[PDB]
Amino acid sequence: STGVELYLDLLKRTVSNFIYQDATHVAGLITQAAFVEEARESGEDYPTVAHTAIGMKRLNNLQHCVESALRDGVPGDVLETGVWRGGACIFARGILKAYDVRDRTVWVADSFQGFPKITDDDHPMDAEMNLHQYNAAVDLPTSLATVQRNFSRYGLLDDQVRFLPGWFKDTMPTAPFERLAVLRMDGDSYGATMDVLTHAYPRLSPGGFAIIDDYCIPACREAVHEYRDRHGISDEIVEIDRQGVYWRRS
Amino acid sequence: STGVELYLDLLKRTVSNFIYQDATHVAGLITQAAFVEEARESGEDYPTVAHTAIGMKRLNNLQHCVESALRDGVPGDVLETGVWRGGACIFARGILKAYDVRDRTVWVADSFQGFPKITDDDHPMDAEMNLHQYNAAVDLPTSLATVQRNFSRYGLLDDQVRFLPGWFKDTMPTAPFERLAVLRMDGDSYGATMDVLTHAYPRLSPGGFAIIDDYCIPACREAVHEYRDRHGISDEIVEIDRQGVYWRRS
Ligand SMILES: Nc1ncnc2c1ncn2[C@@H]1O[C@H](CSCC[C@H](N)C(=O)O)[C@@H](O)[C@H]1O
Ligand SMILES: Nc1ncnc2c1ncn2[C@@H]1O[C@H](CSCC[C@H](N)C(=O)O)[C@@H](O)[C@H]1O
Ligand SMILES: [Mg+2]
Ligand SMILES: [Mg+2]
Repeated sequence: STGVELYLDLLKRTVSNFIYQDATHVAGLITQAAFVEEARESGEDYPTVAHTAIGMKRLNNLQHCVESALRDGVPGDVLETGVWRGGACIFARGILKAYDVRDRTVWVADSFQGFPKITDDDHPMDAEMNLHQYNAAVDLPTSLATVQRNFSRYGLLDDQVRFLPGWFKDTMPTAPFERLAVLRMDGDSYGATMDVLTHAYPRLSPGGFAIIDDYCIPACREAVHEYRDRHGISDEIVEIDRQGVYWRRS
Repeated sequence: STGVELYLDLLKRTVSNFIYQDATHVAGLITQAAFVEEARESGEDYPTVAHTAIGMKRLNNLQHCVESALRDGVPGDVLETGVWRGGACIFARGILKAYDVRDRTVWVADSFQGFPKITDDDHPMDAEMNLHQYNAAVDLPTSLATVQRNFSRYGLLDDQVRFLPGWFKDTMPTAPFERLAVLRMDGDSYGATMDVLTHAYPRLSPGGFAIIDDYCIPACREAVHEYRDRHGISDEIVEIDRQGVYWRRS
């Protein structure tokens, strides 16, 4: 292992807290608080302390996508839509740091207040789930100041990290990036997924990667297929674990 | 920063848990449980979760000693006597890993049971302190299995980590190492300090480093000066923080 490989390996173990192995919140299918290795490996629990919930397999995928973009010269920035405590974006900034990339930015997009209240404008699948009801139960609302604090703890808060605070329907249409190499979608709902596919995906470079964290959620999957059908996109959907998928844009 | 620099910086922040900032035990001079940056920076608190209590200044010192030994070709292994949860030894193994050193071992020596019960044979200053009284209060007893588990969480449990379980009086005289480049002493008491100086210091290479973690403790300091006087050692004692010192062997 090289210095770069050791750093990024440790960074994944740290943002997912394989190091200290924090308890999970009890919610959904998780009925016990105990840390379970298999659950954290595949991002299936609700960490009380860890900076990301996506798990090792999805962290490895993020690494693969960013490294492939760098290797193949795919132009553009990295955007995550739905960041919680910021761990996946911290890792993305770390990847760029490890390779001394100074001309790409990590865009950190969130409401910074959890899921929105449902209204009559919402998709029926989103309204039925009503993910807003779980905001407190899994400690979802996390302020911009707290996320910035978290970046600083790893020594990774700098001018190649830019924040996009607000609802995706407000922030995405005129977000000030020109091109993306990796677009990581992690907002759970039909609405959040469709917001970002509509308004950010057209800026994803050929050869860039589109990651859908929440493909196991029917509402998210619905938006993915509606959007792909609308635009005639047939790029192979590849599974990462039991929840997430990605495709590479041809 | 290079990959090695990034890895070692993160490893120090992780073993001391500047990342998640765990509470301290309320013991000694510490009257509040809250994480205090300045206390963790100088290793002055009693972490509830972190893998080392030595703090950032003493971690930096250990890095300096190991890197200097490597740079100057000082032969030998690294030994820590008194390891608690193993974080300082984990860091030492990480330094060797970062520089792809394959021919040096980190020796991890502890009772794995905390401080010993005081007997009539103990030095009077050790009987007066009775450090055994504090074992449970700061969660000191940490089994060999737990320490091995901790190494494995960082991906650093391999055949270049060797364990010496037992009281130093019993393990040091015939410990199987031949030469040391760094001898890190962290047992607090006159007895632990004298046992290790007596039985391990003669194997410290010229140009090697002797670190005394607990030099602020009068009983420890007495052993240090008694030993140095007996052996005619006049190498400069260099202060690290409010607790620790080191010298480099002529
Ligand atoms: N319509 C919307 N606009 C902006 N943010 C939203 C949103 N719907 C949900 N979110 C945010 O989406 C996130 C879902 S959880 C994200 C997990 C994170 N990627 C990790 O690494 O663990 C939450 O932070 C929530 O506040
Ligand atoms: N005589 C003796 N023999 C063996 N181990 C001893 C000892 N006296 C104390 N110890 C051990 O010395 C350690 C003191 S605390 C060590 C702190 C550790 N270096 C860190 O990085 O935080 C304890 O783990 C205790 O079990
Ligand atoms: Mg998700
Ligand atoms: Mg000590």
